[PDB]
Amino acid sequence: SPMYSIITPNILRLESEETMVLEAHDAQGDVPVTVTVHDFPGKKLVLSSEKTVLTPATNHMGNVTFTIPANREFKKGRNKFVTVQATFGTQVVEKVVLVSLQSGYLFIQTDKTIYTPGSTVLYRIFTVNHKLLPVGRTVMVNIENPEGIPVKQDSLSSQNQLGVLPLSWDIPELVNMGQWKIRAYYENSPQQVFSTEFEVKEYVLPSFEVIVEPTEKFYYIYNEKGLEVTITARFLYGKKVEGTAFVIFGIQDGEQRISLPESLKRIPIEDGSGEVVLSRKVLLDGVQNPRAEDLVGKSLYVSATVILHSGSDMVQAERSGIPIVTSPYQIHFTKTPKYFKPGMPFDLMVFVTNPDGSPAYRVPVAVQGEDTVQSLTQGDGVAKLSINTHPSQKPLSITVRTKKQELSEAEQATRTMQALPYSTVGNSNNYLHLSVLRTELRPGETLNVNFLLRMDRAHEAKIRYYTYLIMNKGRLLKAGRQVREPGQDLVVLPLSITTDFIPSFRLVAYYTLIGASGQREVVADSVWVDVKDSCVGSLVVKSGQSEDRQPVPGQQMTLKIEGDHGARVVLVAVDKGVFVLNKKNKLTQSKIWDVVEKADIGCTPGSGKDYAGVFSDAGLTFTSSSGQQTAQRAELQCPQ
Amino acid sequence: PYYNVSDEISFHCYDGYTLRGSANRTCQVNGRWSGQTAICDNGAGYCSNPGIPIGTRKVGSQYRLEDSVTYHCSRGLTLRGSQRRTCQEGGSW
Amino acid sequence: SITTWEILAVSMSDKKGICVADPFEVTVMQDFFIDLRLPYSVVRNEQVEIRAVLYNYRQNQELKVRVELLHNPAFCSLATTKRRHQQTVTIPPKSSLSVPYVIVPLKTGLQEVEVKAAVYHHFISDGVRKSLKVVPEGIRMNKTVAVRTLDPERLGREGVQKEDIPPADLSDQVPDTESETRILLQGTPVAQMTEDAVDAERLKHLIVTPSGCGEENMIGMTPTVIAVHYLDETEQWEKF
Amino acid sequence: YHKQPWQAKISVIRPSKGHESCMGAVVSEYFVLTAAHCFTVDDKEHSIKVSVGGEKRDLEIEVVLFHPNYNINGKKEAGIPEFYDYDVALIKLKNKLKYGQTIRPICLPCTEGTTRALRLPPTTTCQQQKEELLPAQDIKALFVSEEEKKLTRKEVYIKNGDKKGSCERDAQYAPGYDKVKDISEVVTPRFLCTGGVSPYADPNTCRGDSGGPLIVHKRSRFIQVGVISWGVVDVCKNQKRQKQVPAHARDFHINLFQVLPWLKEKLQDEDLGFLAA
Amino acid sequence: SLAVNLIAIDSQVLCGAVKWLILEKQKPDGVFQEDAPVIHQEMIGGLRNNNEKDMALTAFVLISLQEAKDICEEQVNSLPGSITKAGDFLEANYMNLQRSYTVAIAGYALAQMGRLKGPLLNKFLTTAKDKNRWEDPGKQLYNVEATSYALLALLQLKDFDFVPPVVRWLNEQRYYGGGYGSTQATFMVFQALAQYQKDAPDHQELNLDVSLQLPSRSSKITHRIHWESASLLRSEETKE
Ligand SMILES: *[C@@H]1O[C@H](CO)[C@@H](O)[C@H](O)[C@H]1NC(C)=O
Repeated sequence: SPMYSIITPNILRLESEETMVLEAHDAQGDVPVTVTVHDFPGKKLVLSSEKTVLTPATNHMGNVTFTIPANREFKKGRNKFVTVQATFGTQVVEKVVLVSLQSGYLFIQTDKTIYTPGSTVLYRIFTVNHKLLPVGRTVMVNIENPEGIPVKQDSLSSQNQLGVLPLSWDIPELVNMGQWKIRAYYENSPQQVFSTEFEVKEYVLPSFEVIVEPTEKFYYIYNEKGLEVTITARFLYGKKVEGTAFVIFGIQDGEQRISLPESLKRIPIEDGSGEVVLSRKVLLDGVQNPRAEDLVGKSLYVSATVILHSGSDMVQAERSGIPIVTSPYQIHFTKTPKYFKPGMPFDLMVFVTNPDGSPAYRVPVAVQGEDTVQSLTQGDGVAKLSINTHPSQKPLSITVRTKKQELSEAEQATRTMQALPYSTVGNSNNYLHLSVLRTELRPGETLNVNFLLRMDRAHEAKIRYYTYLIMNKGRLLKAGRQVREPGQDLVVLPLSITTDFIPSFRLVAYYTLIGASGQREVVADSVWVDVKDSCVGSLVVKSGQSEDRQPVPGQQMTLKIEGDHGARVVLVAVDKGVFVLNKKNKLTQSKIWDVVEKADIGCTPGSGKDYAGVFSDAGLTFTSSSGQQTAQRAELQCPQ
Repeated sequence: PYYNVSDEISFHCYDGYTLRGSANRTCQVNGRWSGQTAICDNGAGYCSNPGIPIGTRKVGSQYRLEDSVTYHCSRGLTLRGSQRRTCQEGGSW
Repeated sequence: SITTWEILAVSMSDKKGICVADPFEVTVMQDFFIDLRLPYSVVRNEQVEIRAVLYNYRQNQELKVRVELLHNPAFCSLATTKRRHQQTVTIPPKSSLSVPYVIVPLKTGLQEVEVKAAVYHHFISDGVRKSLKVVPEGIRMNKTVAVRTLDPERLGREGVQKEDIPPADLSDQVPDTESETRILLQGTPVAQMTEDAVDAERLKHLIVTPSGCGEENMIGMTPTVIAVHYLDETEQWEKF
Repeated sequence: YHKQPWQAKISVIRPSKGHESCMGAVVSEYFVLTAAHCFTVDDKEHSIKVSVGGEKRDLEIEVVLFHPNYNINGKKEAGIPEFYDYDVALIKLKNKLKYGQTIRPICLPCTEGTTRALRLPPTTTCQQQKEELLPAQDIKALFVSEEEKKLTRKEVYIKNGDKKGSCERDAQYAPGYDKVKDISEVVTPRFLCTGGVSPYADPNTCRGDSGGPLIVHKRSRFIQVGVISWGVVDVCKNQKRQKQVPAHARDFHINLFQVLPWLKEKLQDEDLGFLAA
Repeated sequence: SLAVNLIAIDSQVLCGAVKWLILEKQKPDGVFQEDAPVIHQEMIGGLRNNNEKDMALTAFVLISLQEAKDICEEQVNSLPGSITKAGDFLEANYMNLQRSYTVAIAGYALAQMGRLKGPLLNKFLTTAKDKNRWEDPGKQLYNVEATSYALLALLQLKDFDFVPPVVRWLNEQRYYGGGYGSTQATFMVFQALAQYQKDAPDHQELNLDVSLQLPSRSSKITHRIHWESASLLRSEETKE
């Protein structure tokens, strides 16, 4: 009996094009398909209707893309769904999918991070879709005071403006000092609101900056040497600072600060630098707790203050958040799947980092189980392990440690996780693993995707092809097949990494056959892979002058701009003295992909409890005419 | 540091600001600039931005109602007109 | 300004997309210059002291500078319209010198302070003309006149409501000073009503299998049909 | 008390009743600018009466000149019943008007007379005046309304700044425009949007106020820049004022700077001195 | 006609039954008459006791037709005519009803036509005791069902000022349907509460026309506060 399947993202987005994968297993000849999307509840037709024919020449694969309105009928609380229906001649296959009213992303850029009462706040809004592309939309912009009460509300439209809305707000002389806020959102999505803060305060731009960098990005408890902190201070124009410094330490509990009056020093700043050391004695004297193992978990903060010999300027710096851990490293299996395959190899995505949160470079890791099996941590701070699994259905427990030399075992880090077996339809023990050579992928290179199969030869000859799909930023980038002749336990897929996969992308591969006794079985597998996060195109701004010397106040200089063609570039020059009092809320490409990545329709790093779980955990809805459909998704965001 | 005769200068407002008046002005023989005064207003005040005539110095960013602005010329120059203008009711200084 | 300008660029391609460039710093320095630093605001009629620091970053060359503070009717220094309050000092190589200046803001508003300085036997000079606010002597107060509540039909009449507001006291107001009155309006929900829906956990019995004759069939079909209908609107298939 | 000499009251008698109630504005010694939808091809000259200066009698007209591009029924195909694009028309009287303390013309855009009104140099181009009268901001204008047989001024704001789009898209709530695909098709560039709640609560135009002059009071002078065309929500029903007006009750007008070529041609023999440009 | 949004309903069957009621079982008066009463007199709900059989039955069948009007508008061409006939009938006798039940079921039938105004609308509202229930002395099935029809009528008339008391009475009575002869009560009590979850407002009319005039100013300062533009700080400064 034929089998008409359908695959769509777990959550459909409005004002966008969602891919819809059509398939048939097996049937013959041409089979017309009429896709019709209704709302919900009620069959209020019609949102979007598409048509296509499945020709055996294309191995029976459809490729239709519909655009869901938008629509003003989608207006508080609860959620909204649409009845995605697909007719395959006579057999009708329908499945309701969750809808995200979201229109796209909004990024707000302010010229400065801090303003003085009387000046004007120059800020622009970028209107881009879920693919980070210029789009004309209607946006509501509000400006709330430090008391979170809107004082100004507008409703601009990036239509015919290339997704760039230049704006400004005059700050009255008599204004309430504090942390103001600029909130914005699409008119079609009042629930999805973006925000950017800016401080309003009476201040004056200093003449120099003060940096405080400890010898280590953390602090070892039993370290008798103590906490050595470097005091580097130089003018805003490069030259060094000659003066005196006033440094003081303190312990920071849970949202609490206990200053240490005893740890006060006065180190002279000669040649634009200084040196201060916090004796381990004073540190313990601060708290009224004899045991030093009680300080494990807390943090330290440094408060320095440089003053010139002329007494004309005085800058105050601070370095808070100094982890006092016992191990200079940490371990996280957040990138490691929580499901394994009985008998098949289980890969681990160890994520070793530093006490502060920065990735660790070259860190030997191993599992309590087998020795010798080690892998030096790469640059991004990710290791590659691969332990073996038993055919048993017993939950898998892994304990990865750090065999870092020059460090005792009592000063190492450890973390234990747990994986659950992959349920098989009818206990036929038919699994599928997707091993990928863990390397820092870069747009333009090539990737090798492996397809490891596990099953008896009773039905291994029926497996003649796989079906891989590319998940990217909550959509279907590409979908194809992977030929396979009976006898091949492992095949390779020549995948070409482009500039689209950025930042990350998921890969789901499944195979269908008739095992047991006329029973239709479906087995899938997913894998999350990260790519070098970078600009889609390119944009560099260097000097146009022939090097030479430094410019003179009131001189012309050539400003070379190497950007993309047909692209609009918006500039903004800011004195570094501004970042001295506040360097937060700075628009960075890292933060852009950060928002996009934390919006994927997928949650599980890979694999699931079953076949219908692999799709749902990856961001796809597989539904056939035989009866095998994926789990229902109601909540917009990911569980927990 | 100084503009000779027949010297040209151009004005250009920032993003989100409208430029009214003459964008390009040339120093004439009568020791004055051609065209009108260049003003960059955003149009957010009750009254339009009074602007800052070439050679003067305006003190007051607020253009609300009843608000006022003061002007001051450079050393060696005589201020002609009003040194203080108040935004009167009806959108007019 | 003598400092490092951090230029930031942001491209918006209709093809590629959005991408912010890396900060490009531009250092702007000068061999000899003046760093005039003034407070955010100074009280009128109060004698303060501004510090003008003259920097000399010449590797090995002392400078004979003659700094001067220009006269200004808005301030009261030792410099008049006929006298020039100026000193003659020698700044050592690779160092700086602070030149004290005592003044007295005579009138409020945003005033202007300017200092120039030239070196001897050289073609080098510099000047700084910055501004500082002059806050009127006294204290910043904010007498709350009244806080009325607006809601016709309840405290109104014929649909309209009149509310008079007496002028502020300002009895102890500083002589010769301005003051504004900030009237402020704001709505306030008011967002109420809307009743709760019956929990689906209480409807785990309306799922009856339709059966019987021409009448009994409908009787057994009703509890199921209307049940699903109510659960589709309340979206309570979660707890059910 | 009659501080609106330019103000004109138009009435068109039709079978059964009709009494089409519109208003115009004296622009010359013969012509009186007004709306175009207030009249039809069927309406003759003997059925159209115009009264100015508050005179009890009715002036006999000669011919009503409609705009060459006026077609209210040129959008029924797209499902658009109403289309007030280029909603302007002149009314050449049969007799010459003797100007008094009750009758007086009003400044029209791009004229040697308006140039002096704005106190701008004679070398002022038409483009310069449009930047002066209609800047890219929240313009402060006003129109004449009739309440209890008494003329009264209504200060409003022209949404020509960044609040322009917000005021235009509200044309969807208008009767018949509830099913329009692209809202930018019913609101041509020949429209000036007014009324609303931001920045202030601007008074709305009534049915009898239709064809009324959109004046900008500057330099103690009155300059007409628009003509009352149509409104989103009818707030006048010959009883009382709505009072409970929606936040989308906008009012649209006709920018004279867009219909200049038509005005300059029809008023070539009125000594108004229109600029070339 | 309600399960059309859940499963596949043959138009030939749905509209077929509608055409039969119209052409066959409907007199020139627009009244529907019962010829073969169902064996189960408990599934008919409040039609068991027939003090006003004509008004009740005609209203019941009428409502069913209007719920399938959007569907059988293509096939059945005499539907609009039939709907009007029954309407003219109910409106001519609505001022003579005695039972609170009949008033509710007939009121909702006229509400769908918007023909429930004036005296008729006044009677429908006053009938409800304590302004929250259309109860009749005896049984429970006849009470909950009646109030349900009235609730759907209030929501149809968009009178959400009288709805809260009613909806509150149903929820505070806790009737999860099911049981003997609960065919009508169940299908109606959940149909009304489900329809209520869609038509349920969120607040109250927020439209303040606050206009303040200052002695030192000619024109007034008019501001309107709507639900959308609420919690907005609209300030006005005055140096005087
Ligand atoms: C009045 O102003 C001062 C200065 O910011 C502030 O401390 C105080 O809280 C204000 N009072 C009110 C009523 O907001």
